[PDB]
Amino acid sequence: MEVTHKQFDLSGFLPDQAPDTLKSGAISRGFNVKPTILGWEKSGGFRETNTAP
Amino acid sequence: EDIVIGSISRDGVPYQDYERNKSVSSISFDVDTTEPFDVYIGYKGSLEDSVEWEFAGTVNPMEDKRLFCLLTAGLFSMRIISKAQTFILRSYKITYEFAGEMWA
Amino acid sequence: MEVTHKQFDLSGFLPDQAPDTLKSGAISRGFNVKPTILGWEKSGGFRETNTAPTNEKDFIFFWSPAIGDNRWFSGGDKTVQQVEGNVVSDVSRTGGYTAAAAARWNAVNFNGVLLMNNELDSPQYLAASGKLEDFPNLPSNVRFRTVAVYKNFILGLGVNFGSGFLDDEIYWSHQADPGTMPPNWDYANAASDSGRTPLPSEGYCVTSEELGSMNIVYKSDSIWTMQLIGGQWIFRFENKFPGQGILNKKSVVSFEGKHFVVTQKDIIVHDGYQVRSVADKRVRNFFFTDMNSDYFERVFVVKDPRVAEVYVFYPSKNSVDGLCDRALVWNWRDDVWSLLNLRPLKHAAYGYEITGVSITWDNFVGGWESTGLWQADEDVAKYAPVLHYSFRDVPKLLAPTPQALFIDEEIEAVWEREDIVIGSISRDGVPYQDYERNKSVSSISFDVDTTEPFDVYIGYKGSLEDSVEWEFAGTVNPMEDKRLFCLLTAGLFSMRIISKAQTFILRSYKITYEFAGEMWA
Amino acid sequence: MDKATLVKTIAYRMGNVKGQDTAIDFELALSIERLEGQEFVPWFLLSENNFFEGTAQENRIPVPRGFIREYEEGSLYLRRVAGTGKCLIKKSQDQLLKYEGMTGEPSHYSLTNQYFRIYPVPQEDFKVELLFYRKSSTLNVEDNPWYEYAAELLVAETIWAMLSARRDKMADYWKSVAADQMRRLTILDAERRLANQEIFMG
Amino acid sequence: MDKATLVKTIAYRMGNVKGQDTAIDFELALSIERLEGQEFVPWFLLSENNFFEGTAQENRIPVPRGFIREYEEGSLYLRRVAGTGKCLIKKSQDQLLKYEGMTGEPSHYSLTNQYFRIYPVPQEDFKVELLFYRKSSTLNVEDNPWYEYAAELLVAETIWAMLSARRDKMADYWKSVAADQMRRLTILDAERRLANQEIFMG
Repeated sequence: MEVTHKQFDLSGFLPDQAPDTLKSGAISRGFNVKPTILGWEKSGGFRETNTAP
Repeated sequence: EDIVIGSISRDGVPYQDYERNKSVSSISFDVDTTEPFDVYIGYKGSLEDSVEWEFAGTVNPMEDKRLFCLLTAGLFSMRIISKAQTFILRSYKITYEFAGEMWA
Repeated sequence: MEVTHKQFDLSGFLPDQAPDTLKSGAISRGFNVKPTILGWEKSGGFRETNTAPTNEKDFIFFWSPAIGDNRWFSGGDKTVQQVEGNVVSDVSRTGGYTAAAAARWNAVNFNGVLLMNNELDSPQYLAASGKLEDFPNLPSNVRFRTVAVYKNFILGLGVNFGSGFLDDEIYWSHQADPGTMPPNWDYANAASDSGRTPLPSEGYCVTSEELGSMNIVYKSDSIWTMQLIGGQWIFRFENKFPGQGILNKKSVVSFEGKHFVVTQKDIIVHDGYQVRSVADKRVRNFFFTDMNSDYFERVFVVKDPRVAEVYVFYPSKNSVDGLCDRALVWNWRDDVWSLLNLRPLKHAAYGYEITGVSITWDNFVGGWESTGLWQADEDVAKYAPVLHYSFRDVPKLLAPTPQALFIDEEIEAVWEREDIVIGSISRDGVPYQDYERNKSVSSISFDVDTTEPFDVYIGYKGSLEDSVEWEFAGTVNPMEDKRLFCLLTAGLFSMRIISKAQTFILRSYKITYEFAGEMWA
Repeated sequence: MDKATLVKTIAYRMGNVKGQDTAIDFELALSIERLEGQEFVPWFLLSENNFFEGTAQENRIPVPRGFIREYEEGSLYLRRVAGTGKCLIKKSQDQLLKYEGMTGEPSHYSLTNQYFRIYPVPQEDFKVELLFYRKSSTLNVEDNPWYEYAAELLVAETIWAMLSARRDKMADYWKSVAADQMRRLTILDAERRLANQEIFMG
Repeated sequence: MDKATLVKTIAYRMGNVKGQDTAIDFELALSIERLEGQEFVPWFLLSENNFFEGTAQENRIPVPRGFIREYEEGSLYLRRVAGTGKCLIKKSQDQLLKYEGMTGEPSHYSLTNQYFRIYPVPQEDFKVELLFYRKSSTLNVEDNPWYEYAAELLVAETIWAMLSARRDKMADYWKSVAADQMRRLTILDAERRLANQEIFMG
């Protein structure tokens, strides 16, 4: 009576498909979170560089 | 927005039954980080109906891995938001029970 | 004792197969409902576009002399017109064009110059004068059927001047100057490069030699090839497929990277080296046998670049004007077919319309502020070759629109599966139907994403040898309920679905039943 | 029940069948007779008193048309010219051989198979009246009482029949249904006979 | 109840019905009839007092309409013109044949099959008093009693019938529900009949 689902089959950002039939780990709506091999990752953060126009 | 949840067949992967309405039991998340993340829960009457939202308090993974809530809807929605240095999602498990059928 | 069936395995419009053995989601009889990835969809609804010919619209076409310009020509008896700005007409040839020509002209594209040819009149071209005029050195005696284009070589056609209309072709051009036909055309004289060739064959070469980057090929009733690599006499007459012949002039092959070919016999796809029928066991029979066209011509096909679909407008037996009123739709991206029903229509083409109010503006002011360069509008759709349909019974044209409404009235939709695979479900997930066991219905429930209601009709039949009989059930709004109750028992199970709705989204369905006897009659 | 709601009920419960109406009819009729042949007999089948006229010098008496059985509490009665009579008594044929060749009013009645018998031979014309259970058809009653009474039994049993011919599993479900109804019916019958009588040991 | 709440309850319980209300009505009525035919008689089926007058020399009296079974601690009563009365006794036809020809006040009777017979035969017209159990279709009170008391049996049985028609498993479950309810009502009948009686031998 329980389901365990995982996020390392490496599906992409998939909003166009019929969202209910999406396989395990598929994303309906995303916000700048990076899908990677180990799992979902944060791809963000910025250093201040020395250039100045 | 919705999860493949329901009967699990001969194959390891499950297949979801729309006809059977279902009740939540609990949620547990696999995470490598230590920073907390907030969780929001969505519910919907029928597939023809739209989606509606509810919020649940976050939990720091260091001490606990599970959260308890009670609800029942047509399809199951969870919304995850995180203001954290690093987010590492691995897997999750959902406990439930078949306790009726589809009405509306 | 229940079967759930779904409609996203992406089967096509499949009327020719043994309808009882059709897989899950297959359609027996269709009414202009689009099979898509998510499920059955409505492909209908039309916006009213700004073009207006104010005359008979037989052939319509889109071209541009420069970027930002949109021009259209409407041709009829004695008459060809213009659609630009706010004035029409006055482009046709000097005299009355020819004796009551109708659905018998032709249009081709070569560089930027627009070319028109008709069966009953000599070919006239449009120039800076704004009046269609005959070719410069082409003698007056000539009269022509069809014209075509090729690499820097205008008039790849196949009909002589007169008394010899049967089987011809002439390299009317030389190495042409882009924007004007060659200063001379002489074939017999050896001034440069031109000539006349028989191309022997039993059949009559009818229309353009089609397309293809490497070379162009076409047929009289067996396919022929042209390739200009040689130098002695350029081009090399050659043939490819004896068997395949084509039935109609406007039954044209597509401009897609692959060639979409319609024949007398079958519907075949090829690109020169390998051939295959697009749908042999699925679509071939119904397309031809829906009616003996009995007006073979006026059957035309266009493309839809935006979504991977192609439409073949074909007459209905019920139709008597000879107008198609119906169209065959196939998806080239994925091998799925669909069928549509529409109002009576004469001809169709694709293009763009940019119209808006212009010379009546309020402030007579000086040229230091921005016009905005005719700002706003379908600037997005300028890349979109939206189709334009010359509907028989309207002065103004229209274009397709997602909301399934014609102008203010709404267009119908019908979904029919004559019999369902219902019965024992074996080891495999998919079920197999048992004819021997007669069965009783329990209930029906439908998976739909929309909110608008749809009506449902139920069919019953005694034996497979017997025919089908019909019954109607009241619709249900999906918002409050998903199920309907009815009691019945027959040999095979039929449901008929009809919808007058803005949008229809069919996903799947489940049927509850019970084995309660065996087959009697 | 009007002999028409029965067929409608049969169609409805059987699964909304349509074109078997002739079959339904044949069967319902086949059924009432079968149940009638059964060993139990309900309470609406006793005929009104019927009498028979007997000619002299003859002992055997023909059985009434479609007879089933006599009445437990009623007996043959002879009505003389004066209007009064006497109750005749029955015995096995063997015990009644003794009165052979004797003279008088009748006294003993025996069943035989199809013929009653009177061994004290009535030398003159005579008549007796009886109370007997009779086949449904024979009874005058404008309409079939079986239609009115326990129509459910009837509905069930016919449904079984067609279903048996249809080799479907639920034939039994209906059969069992008939039985409950049949048992109940016997209870009604037995319950009614003794409704307001008081017994004494003499 | 008000015959509407019952219908909507039937629709809700068996799976949120919308349009089978016509079949609901047809099959529901049938239920009341079926139950009435069954061996049991609940108290609220009891009819009110009845009277009848029979002419001279006519010992045959037809059964009252809608009759099922008489009231046990009730009995046939003879009412005379002087206001004086008496209660006639019940015996089997056989015991009572003897009186054939005794004139005077009526004294006895038999159920027979469909007609009452009084062997003490008066020579004038005469009035009778009677009590019995009658079908709800034939009682003179405005409302059908069954809906008011024992609605549940009525809810269940129609559903059991409705559900059994479509060949659905839960038929056994609903039939068991109905059986439990019937046993309950049978207990309740005795709860009232012997509610506060006091008894002593003689």
